[PDB]
Amino acid sequence: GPVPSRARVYTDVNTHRPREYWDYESHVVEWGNQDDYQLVRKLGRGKYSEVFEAINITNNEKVVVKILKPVKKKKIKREIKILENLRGGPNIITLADIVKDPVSRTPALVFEHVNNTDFKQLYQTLTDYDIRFYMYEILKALDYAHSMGIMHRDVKPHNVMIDHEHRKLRLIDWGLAEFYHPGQEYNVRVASRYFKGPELLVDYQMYDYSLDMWSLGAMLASMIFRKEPFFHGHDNYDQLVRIAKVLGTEDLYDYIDKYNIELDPRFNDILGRHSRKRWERFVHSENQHLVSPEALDFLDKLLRYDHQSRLTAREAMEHPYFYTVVK
Repeated sequence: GPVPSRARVYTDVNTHRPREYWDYESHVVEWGNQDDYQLVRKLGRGKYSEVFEAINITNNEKVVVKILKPVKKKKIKREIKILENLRGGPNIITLADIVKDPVSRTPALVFEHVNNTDFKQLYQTLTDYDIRFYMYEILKALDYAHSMGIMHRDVKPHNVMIDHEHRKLRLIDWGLAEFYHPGQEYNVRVASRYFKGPELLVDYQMYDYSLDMWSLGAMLASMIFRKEPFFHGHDNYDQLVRIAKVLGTEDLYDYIDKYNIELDPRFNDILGRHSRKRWERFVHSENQHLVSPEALDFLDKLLRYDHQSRLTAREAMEHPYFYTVVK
């Protein structure tokens, strides 16, 4: 069977907590007043929820209301408990309220509002300095979450809200987040295709916070190389092949052999043999202003097959890429 794995940081944080911290099934939802909120505009529908722009008629503050769909069930209390555990943390979206929607009869999570610009438009305008700046902001959120025993599991541009006017960033949509418990086996069917770490793509269930560090690297690669998405697979299988065409097959085999993981045999006809590519291969006149030796080295240390070998969020924050960022 597979060789086990543990996080190399924040390994045992949940074990020292009161049971109530991580045993979200027992949580008792505090409810506020639904009549405080007036829906203004439907913004999106996700797999699990309908999102609205709303107004809190009390203090006239704009808010976001996510009306949760009767999904698997227990994810309601997981998301609520994680949001309450992380509330107040750096760059973590604030859960302002929980109300019972009278139409859906389901919980509606009320969040602080962030004035965001569609990442498809925004990323085209980020300067080198801005990429560094906002990456550092994301890292603050991830390190906080990880330090609190939580992995986000769905880091992607759509879940990073940026008010670019005010240089304000929030990491949102904690509905796939989980508590990290050493030795626990998790569902690999998390995250969006283009941001899934190799551990998910090879069906390795004993993963950890380092999953989010891969996702962050996939975001960074798309930003500095102006290639959206960077790893552009047609499905979850081709997704791995797209990674292997960059990182090479030999290191992929070393990774699965380390954990005594066997690839799905359907890779035999599609994976092929690929060398590791030098990152320079992706640099060209249109992205060159976003690339630097520091950016490439940082990226290289995030995008590793072996989840144990990737930089942690705190290690990332130490990297030379961020020396130019004022703090």
